[PDB]
Amino acid sequence: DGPCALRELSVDLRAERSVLIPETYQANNCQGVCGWPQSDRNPRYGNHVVLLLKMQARGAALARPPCCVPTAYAGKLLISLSEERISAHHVPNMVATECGCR
Amino acid sequence: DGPCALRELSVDLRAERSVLIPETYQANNCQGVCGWPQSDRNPRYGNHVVLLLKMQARGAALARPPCCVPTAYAGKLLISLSEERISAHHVPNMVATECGCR
Amino acid sequence: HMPPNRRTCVFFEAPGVRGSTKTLGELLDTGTELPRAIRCLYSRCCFGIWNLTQDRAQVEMQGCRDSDEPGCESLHCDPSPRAHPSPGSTLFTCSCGTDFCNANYSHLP
Amino acid sequence: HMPPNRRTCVFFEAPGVRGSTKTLGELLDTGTELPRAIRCLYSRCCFGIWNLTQDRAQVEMQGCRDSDEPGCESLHCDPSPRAHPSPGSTLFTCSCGTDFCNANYSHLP
Ligand SMILES: *[C@@H]1O[C@H](CO)[C@@H](O)[C@H](O)[C@H]1NC(C)=O
Ligand SMILES: *[C@@H]1O[C@H](CO)[C@@H](O)[C@H](O)[C@H]1NC(C)=O
Repeated sequence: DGPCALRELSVDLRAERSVLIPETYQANNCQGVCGWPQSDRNPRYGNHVVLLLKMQARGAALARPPCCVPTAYAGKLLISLSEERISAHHVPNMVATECGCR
Repeated sequence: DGPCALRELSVDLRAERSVLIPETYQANNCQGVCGWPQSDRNPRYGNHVVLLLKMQARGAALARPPCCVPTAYAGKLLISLSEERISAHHVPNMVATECGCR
Repeated sequence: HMPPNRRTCVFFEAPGVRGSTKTLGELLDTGTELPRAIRCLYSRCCFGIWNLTQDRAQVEMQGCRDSDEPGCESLHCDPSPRAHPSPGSTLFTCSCGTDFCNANYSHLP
Repeated sequence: HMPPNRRTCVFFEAPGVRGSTKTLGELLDTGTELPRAIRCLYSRCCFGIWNLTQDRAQVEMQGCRDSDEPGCESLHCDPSPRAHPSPGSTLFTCSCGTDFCNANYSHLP
């Protein structure tokens, strides 16, 4: 486990019908603990999650406690098949590149 | 409960030492279920969380399953006390204004 | 032309105040005679800040709130202590939700 | 001057192909004689796409991958079926990790 950080995660696109390339790729995923004070090499917490963690530290059961989620994404050049024609197009938000607590 | 959506949440700034105004304010928080397919009035899911949910629907235990988190924030004009001087300054990321699944 | 549809507050900021809340409303023409009034853009709530010393009380800030938050439903200004900058000074703040309600308070015992 | 430090691939895109992968590398001067070569910017992996019909096989796309993903460690091109656009056509794709490895494959039984 550990603090909130970026972890490798393979995603399979052979399930997707039209995708030719890639077939599997590294999409990654954010995972870890959102401690207070923070101990992670991610950018500093936003004020909102800071106030959430400080409410929780004073004994407040948050309905949705802070979560380790991606804060930045990168695209991928997907080669897919539309009708019977091959299309190489950029698809955004395919890879998680940065993590944070929110 | 329900789907991933924005819920009211009061935050107390009287705990913070220097803050004069506000003392309590609506910071809100994102809470709900990240179903697949989505059924919420939030913007459409990003491709990353879509692929996560489709991995999970095929029987894959995600180490960090999709999470309902804020995707947009707004600031607040805080009146605080630095040294013995009063300062009115804009502080960002004080209010959650939009939700999403990541 | 017609009465104001938005909240109006007393506006004042002492020289020692850094920054301003004037961006939270529009200053009205008060006859160029003191004190200033401000019509709020984002709330129906006025606020007031007082510095309470040994025997006297100085107004530090008066103006608009940036949103309607708990405590704004008060019809009049009831200040409560918020800061202790020095052993001889206490900063009291009040918020209320009627026109010019941040002008002054009844008393602070 | 010196040997290429980056991966070089066969580059080809049939007329029926929409879009391009040329942004994934830099086209080299092949002596202005076929076929083109491309030096990859973001990976050490070449890819190849073939359309397999009744009795023939047409190369559709050849070029660079945008990243090193599982399957790229292959030293040679071993295509596997990826699409069935029509009952008489099957699209096979291979990825490999050596220079010009996407030129062709051994055989597709
Ligand atoms: C595959 O070849 C057939 C026959 O030439 C053609 O009709 C079809 O469009 C081709 N498919 C692709 C995806 O190029
Ligand atoms: C409060 O008043 C005292 C006495 O005039 C002054 O020294 C002090 O700086 C004031 N505090 C603030 C926050 O203005």
